[PDB]
Amino acid sequence: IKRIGNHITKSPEDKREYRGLELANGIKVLLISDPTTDKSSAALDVHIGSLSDPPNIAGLSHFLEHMLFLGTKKYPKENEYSQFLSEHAGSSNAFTSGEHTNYYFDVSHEHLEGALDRFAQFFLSPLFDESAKDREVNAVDSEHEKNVMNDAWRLFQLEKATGNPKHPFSKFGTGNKYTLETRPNQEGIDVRQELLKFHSAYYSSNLMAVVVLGRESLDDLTNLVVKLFSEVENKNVPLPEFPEHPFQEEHLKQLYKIVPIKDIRNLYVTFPIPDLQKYYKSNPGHYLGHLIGHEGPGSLLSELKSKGWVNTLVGGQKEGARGFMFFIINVDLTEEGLLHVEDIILHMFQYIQKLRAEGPQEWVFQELKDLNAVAFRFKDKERPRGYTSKIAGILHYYPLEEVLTAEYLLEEFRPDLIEMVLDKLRPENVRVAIVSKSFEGKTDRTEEWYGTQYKQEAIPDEVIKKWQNADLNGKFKLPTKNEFIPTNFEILPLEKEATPYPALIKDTAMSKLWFKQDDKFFLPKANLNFEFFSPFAYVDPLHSNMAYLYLELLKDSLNEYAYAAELAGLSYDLQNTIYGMYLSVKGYNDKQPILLKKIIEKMATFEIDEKRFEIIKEAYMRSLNNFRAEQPHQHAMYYLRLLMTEVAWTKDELKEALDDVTLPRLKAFIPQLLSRLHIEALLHGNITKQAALGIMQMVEDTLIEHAHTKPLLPSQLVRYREVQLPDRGWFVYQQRNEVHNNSGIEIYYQTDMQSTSENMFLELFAQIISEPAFNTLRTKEQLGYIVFSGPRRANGIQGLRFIIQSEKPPHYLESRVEAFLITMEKSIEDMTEEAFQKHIQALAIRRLDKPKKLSAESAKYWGEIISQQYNFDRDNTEVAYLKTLTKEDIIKFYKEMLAVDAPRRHKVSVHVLAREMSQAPALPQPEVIQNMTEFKRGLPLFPLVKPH
Amino acid sequence: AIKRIGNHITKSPEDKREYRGLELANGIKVLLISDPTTDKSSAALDVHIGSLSDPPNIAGLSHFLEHMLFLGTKKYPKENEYSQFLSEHAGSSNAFTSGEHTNYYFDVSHEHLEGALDRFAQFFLSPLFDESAKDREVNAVDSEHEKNVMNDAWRLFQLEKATGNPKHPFSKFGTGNKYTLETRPNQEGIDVRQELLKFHSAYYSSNLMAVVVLGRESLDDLTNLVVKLFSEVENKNVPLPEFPEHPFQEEHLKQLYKIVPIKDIRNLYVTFPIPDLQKYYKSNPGHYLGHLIGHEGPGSLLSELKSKGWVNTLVGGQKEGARGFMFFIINVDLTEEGLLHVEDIILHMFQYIQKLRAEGPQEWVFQELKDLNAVAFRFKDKERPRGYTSKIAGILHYYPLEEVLTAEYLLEEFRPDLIEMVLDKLRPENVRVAIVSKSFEGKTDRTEEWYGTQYKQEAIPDEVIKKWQNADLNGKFKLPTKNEFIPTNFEILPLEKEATPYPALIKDTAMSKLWFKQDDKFFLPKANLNFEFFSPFAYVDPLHSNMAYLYLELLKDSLNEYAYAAELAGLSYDLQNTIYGMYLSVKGYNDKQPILLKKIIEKMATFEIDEKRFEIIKEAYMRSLNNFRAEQPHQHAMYYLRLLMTEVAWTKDELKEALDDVTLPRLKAFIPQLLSRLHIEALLHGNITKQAALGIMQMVEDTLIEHAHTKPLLPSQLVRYREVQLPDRGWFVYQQRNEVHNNSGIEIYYQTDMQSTSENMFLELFAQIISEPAFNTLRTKEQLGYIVFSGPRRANGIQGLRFIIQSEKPPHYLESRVEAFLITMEKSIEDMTEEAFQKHIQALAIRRLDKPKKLSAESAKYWGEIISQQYNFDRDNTEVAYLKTLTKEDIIKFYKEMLAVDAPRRHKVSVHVLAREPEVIQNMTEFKRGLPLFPLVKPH
Amino acid sequence: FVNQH
Amino acid sequence: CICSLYQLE
Repeated sequence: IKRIGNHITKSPEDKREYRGLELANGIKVLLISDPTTDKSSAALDVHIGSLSDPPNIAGLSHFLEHMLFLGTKKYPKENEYSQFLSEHAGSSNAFTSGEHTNYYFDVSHEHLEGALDRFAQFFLSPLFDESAKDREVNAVDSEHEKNVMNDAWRLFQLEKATGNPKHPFSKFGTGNKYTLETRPNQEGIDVRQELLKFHSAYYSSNLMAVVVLGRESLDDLTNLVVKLFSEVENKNVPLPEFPEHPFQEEHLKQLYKIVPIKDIRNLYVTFPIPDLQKYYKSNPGHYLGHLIGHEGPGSLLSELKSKGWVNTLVGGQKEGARGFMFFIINVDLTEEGLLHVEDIILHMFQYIQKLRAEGPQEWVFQELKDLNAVAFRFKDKERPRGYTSKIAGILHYYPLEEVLTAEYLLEEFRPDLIEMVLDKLRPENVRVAIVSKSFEGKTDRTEEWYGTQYKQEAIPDEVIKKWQNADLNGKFKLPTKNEFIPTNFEILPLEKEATPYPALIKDTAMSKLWFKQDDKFFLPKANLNFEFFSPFAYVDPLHSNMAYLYLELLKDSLNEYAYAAELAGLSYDLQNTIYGMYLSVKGYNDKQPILLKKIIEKMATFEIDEKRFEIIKEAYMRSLNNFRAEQPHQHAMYYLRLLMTEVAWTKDELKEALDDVTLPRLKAFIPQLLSRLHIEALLHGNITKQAALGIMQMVEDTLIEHAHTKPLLPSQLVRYREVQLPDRGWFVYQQRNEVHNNSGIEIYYQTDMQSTSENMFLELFAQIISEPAFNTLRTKEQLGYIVFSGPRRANGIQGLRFIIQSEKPPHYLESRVEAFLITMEKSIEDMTEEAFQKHIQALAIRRLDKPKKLSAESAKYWGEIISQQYNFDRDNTEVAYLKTLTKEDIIKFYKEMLAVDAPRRHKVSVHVLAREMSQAPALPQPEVIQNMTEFKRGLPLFPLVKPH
Repeated sequence: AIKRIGNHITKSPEDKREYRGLELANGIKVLLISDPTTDKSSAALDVHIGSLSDPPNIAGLSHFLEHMLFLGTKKYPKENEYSQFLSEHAGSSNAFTSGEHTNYYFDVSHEHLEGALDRFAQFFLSPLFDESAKDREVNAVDSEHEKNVMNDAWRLFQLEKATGNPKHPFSKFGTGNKYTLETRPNQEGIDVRQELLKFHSAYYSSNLMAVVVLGRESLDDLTNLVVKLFSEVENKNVPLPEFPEHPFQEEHLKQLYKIVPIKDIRNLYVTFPIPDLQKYYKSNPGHYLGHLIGHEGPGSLLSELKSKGWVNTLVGGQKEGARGFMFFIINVDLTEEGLLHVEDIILHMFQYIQKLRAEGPQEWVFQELKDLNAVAFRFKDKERPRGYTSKIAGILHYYPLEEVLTAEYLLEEFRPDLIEMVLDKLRPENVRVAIVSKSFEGKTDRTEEWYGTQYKQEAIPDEVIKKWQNADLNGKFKLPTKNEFIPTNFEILPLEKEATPYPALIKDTAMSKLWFKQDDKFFLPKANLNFEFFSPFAYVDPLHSNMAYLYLELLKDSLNEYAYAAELAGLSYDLQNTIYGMYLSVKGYNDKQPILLKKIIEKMATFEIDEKRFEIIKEAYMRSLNNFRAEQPHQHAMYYLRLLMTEVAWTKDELKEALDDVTLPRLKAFIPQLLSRLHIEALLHGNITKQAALGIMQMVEDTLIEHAHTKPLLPSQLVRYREVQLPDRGWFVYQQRNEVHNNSGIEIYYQTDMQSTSENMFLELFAQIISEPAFNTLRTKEQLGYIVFSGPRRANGIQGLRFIIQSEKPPHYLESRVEAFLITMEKSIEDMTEEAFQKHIQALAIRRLDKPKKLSAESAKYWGEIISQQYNFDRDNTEVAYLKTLTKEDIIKFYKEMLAVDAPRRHKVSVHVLAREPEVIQNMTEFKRGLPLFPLVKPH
Repeated sequence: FVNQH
Repeated sequence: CICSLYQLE
């Protein structure tokens, strides 16, 4: 009741009333009211990172958030928070950064109290026990154990490592069961007392901020949050910070050489800079990021493309902890790009000096500020979970008025700070890091935490005083005036024939359309998507392999053009699919024709630059064979899909048939793919119907004019089918993951086709076991960190599956899955009526749920139009059937389909095992699959779903 | 008249049938055939009596006598008694009439030698000529001439006989119509019977008989069986018919004729009259000219006539005539503009003749033709037991008793002077021309006497003549290159340790698959090889299927001119297509098939296209496609039903439009892409070894990689199409209306199941028990139609039962009466005794069990099974061993659930074809959308 | 390609 | 948010 805000800045598009305030204990509290919300939510953000761990025990903050979910004193039950949040269509999640820790959930329509009080008790008083600390370090072990081979983490921790080892930046965030449990009891240090001291010392102070997205009012719930978080008492803890940047000059001007596990090649150029979060109005780091990492005519990337060294580069500044900041230029390399690294970084300082001779620019600032203002003014709607965590995550830095207008509105252009940050980029401030797999036997030093190998080649002063000596220019230039900036912001009015669902308007043997004027959102922007078909796209590996090469070289030769469209707010995307290729252009309403047209005319009338083809061929050949270095459960989900379809070729087939694709072969292939084809598309958003027909008209007329496209026969508009397992079966086949020391498994129960009365059986049964599966297979039995069980839907045919990876041998896992099945049905027949209607209500709220963003319903319409079902109302009638279901019905679904004695039992299993590898029921004999194609030769195939 | 003169006769040692030639003192040539291994015995008698020696007033008298000599002998004067003895014991007699022969022949069931000979010898003792024979056989002559009305052969032959000297007996009529037999004699009061006995008594009995007996008795039983009952023949010493003059005596040489045919055909007929060369059978120059004219090789005559696009095919050579004279004919086909360049064509024929007049006779050609017909005589295959005897009795008149088997199949000496003589006979003073063409309407007044066709004299003017003789030069015509592949290695190879009775898989790779079988049962110097080339790109799009078609078509059109001379040596082949890939068959001797197959692979790897040739083949297949509007509606039903039941099927409508888009560069791109990457499969069968079999297949895949860089296929894309699955209750139907044929077909399919070993005999046995009664009731009693068929279907591993009926009815009426017929057999099952049952399974048993009769037959059965991926080599024996252990209730229990009307497993679907005047099925794709697909069969 | 985006 | 989470998302 200390501070109340009067009115804050909101976009005139929003409707959500806001209020900011501050409590007696100094918590910055933000209140959001919404009359038309449907899932309320809340979050909190304690400003304590993993950079405040004690030196003996490493990774307490992460172990603490990981242990806080389990157990309080006002709710001694182990799962009452998770169980109550999952009975009400909600989900809770949390994480720790290096500087702070976010806690956030969401909940159903009005159940704020019964879940907010559970989230509040979270911090008033937690109670731990032997059990939790005893079976949680196994989950933190799986956490580290999935990232010891994870290539996004080894460089992160190796940059954390080779710095100032007396500095708090050189700290470990995770803990690997050895420093957490085994080291402190190696020397008798207790852990529970350390956890209660950590929590009572750090977390309880002013530091944390809260936010709640309420339904009721902006005065009904302000008096709610003043009586519910008032207990946490300010201990006057100042924010931990440290003015000394971790890079001291002894370890500057140095060039490491790191050896990866998966085959990649990269060059990181690291500069240290002081803190510029205090300067959040001029934002000099975004200026130099806009001027360095910019594709287009005559810029840093396009020249490195032109010399054949570099595929892409990312500029901008990395932000680390508080009181210090970084600045990174990270590049990847071609085969002979790794020979000329000194010349690459020489060109980088060439472009820097070309930007230092001319310095600041007024019109670039005005352009960027106009772009952020227009991008703020039509800011789309937010999903209420994740949004409140974001605006609680930046609430520590900014005052109450501009909590929303953060990095969107800019007041002044001050060239002095541009010049300041542009002076700190000097080759006395460099730290080069090279990643290449060619250094296998050359590395002396190794990492202790993760076990990676690297070097010290400190750069002698030859090449430093070759870098800053004489830097005039290459063929660089500044970017030119933008023409994709939008000018039309007019909402077109609703016409006479206004429909709630997209209607078929054109139906010819060449194309079809699906059109709907936007009725809800009124944003001057629309999304257009297309799916071109060809029977030649997946005939054999060679023709399934040329498709990715052609499409990729199209994206290569057109990014140079269309980066200004992706920068102004018009994004396109063109990738291949199994049946044919695909296209999706979304964004502001004004410049779709220009962009789409240019995409088509670059698509049909397409030449090949030979060196570009020869680069992309190798960059894909090195992207097939490094599929073997990847997670076990992803290999399970890869193998299961290949076996359960009519035709598909492995990653071992396609990389053998890349020894044949050549330029003349590919060059006659493009007229073969675009010779006869068929188009299917939806148009969505704010467009009139005559302009919709004009869009498809220009599209198919350009393909007529340049490609001589003819329509396909309707008997070769076909899909693929799914293998039908025998009425009683136990299919399993094992493969061996080569580089991960874990095992993994996926088991598949296939029921039937897409019906309106049989999707709700499997959906409800996958909702009744969603929490107990997590609760008894990850928490209680501690089988690993990756546990998931839900509906899998391919080709219409629905099946319930289980993805799980662990240290244990996999048939042990499949047996204890069966134990979970038995315990589940025993818990189903015992459960009461009221909880059963609660589960039905949780599914009727989760599924009967309106999409907020316009792309969230265009991806709801398109995802079924590409499945040829065309059923737009399956969210209403299906859930109207869900309300009339009985308790015995689920047992009738269960007994003959999922049970062990069932007559109708379809089950196939994929075992991925490792490099060197409570009552269980009785399993029948398996039959092993030693060959996929001889397997798929003797089984029938399901029929396809008839359209609506 | 028992006179005997004979001795040992040289017969090629492959044959085991014992023979004997002799001659009886009343002038009767007698041959005796003894094969105690023949099923049906036969006999034949040839009279060398000239039709030329017939009364001028009454025509075709020996023809009317050989009709009248049938009925009535003195030992059995009853009417049908000869005919009844041949109606009981399956016999059939038939004689013809030529300028010098009438040739009776017949057969008998097993032993009825005594019987038929008692009804056959005493024709010479007592011919009867009664009321009823007369009055029925005169109608038999009138119906024989009436059926030879539309017979174009007799008509053109009579037109060749009659437009010479009208006094010469070459201009007589062979058959005789109703006007000369019973119209002029009865109005002149002359008795036909009195004339018949003159002809029969005076002429027949004298000499020149050619009796022969296909018997199975002994070397003596049949000897004193026929020599005893042929002594009533009494000599008269009738003079042999002969001519010292040619019937074309300069009135009609260098003359044209314009012939009007009923059927729309066009032909060109060049005739040279030539003297007798029957005595010169040692060299046979007339067949030597027929060999050198109709050769089709590098620089051949038809090669240039094709290269100019006027002439489809030709045939030429020596045509026998009467004893005195012979003819030398050339009969050529016509294109549209071939009818305009006739003299040019003929000028090129003379040019060729002149090239032979330049290089003279040839000797190595004579030695090569001598070895090829010597081998072709050595390894003959068989002979029908009826007709053979009438043939060798036809030439028994003209040849000594040692030459009746080595008839023309051996050549002693070389006679080049005769070849200069006949080259002097082939000149334009001598030519006689006739042209057949439909466009000759209203222009020919001079009508034929018997048939009534019309022609014109229209003498050739002299400028066309003089251009032929003095202007004679050579173009692109060269003597045929020697096709010598050294055919001397005819040895048989003995069976080795690999004594399997069924083909073993001697090679499997990811590239090919090779099965092997040396010949145990036949032991012939022959070999057969079959090859399938599987590839995905064949049936992907209507355009790819058309391109594969055109590829094999032009491959054959390219290779035919080279291949035909090797086919003349006894090595035949075929290139055909599959829905899956390409089909290659090579059958013939073992000595030189490797070089031929090698050159076939080298040929279709490196392949070229000619333009106008490609255009003619293109138009040709476009015509063959839009013809399908004009075919039989039962074929329409079989075409539509198969299209509905399989996975993918390109309709002829889609193929029609797609064919137009095909171009030459596009095909030239398609060929190496198809041949790029493929799989092989082969069945090697004959007198060969395993190591040489491996070496030939090695050769084959090595030539494929050497030419077009063949790579193996992936073992996930050797997929085979599946079959649509019926929803267990469905009776589906739709209709298709024919336009042209005013006939309504209907096909009623019933799906049982995949082929398990039980299901083959459930369906086969039930199919055969409904086979013969369907023949009894459907055509005869219900009078549904004329094209009515029933039975199994073996396709894509799925059994089926069908009823194809085309007639002119409403089709639903016909389905309803089919179901009434199904009820008739359903109740006719349960009233079946044990005897019908047992005769039915024994009928099926002997139907299934049978040894082969040629190496190609068993090889075709093994190949027909390897292409189906079953590999069950003894399914015959295993299925038969299962087959005798079935019951009546087993087929009751098979019948009801799958086939009945109240059936739980009834999978029924029909196709209605209408004439020019459940649920419906609008789109066959939307039909096939929701039906599942069957698994395939595990290969054994 | 700015690092933030 | 390379940040560890309580539950896989």
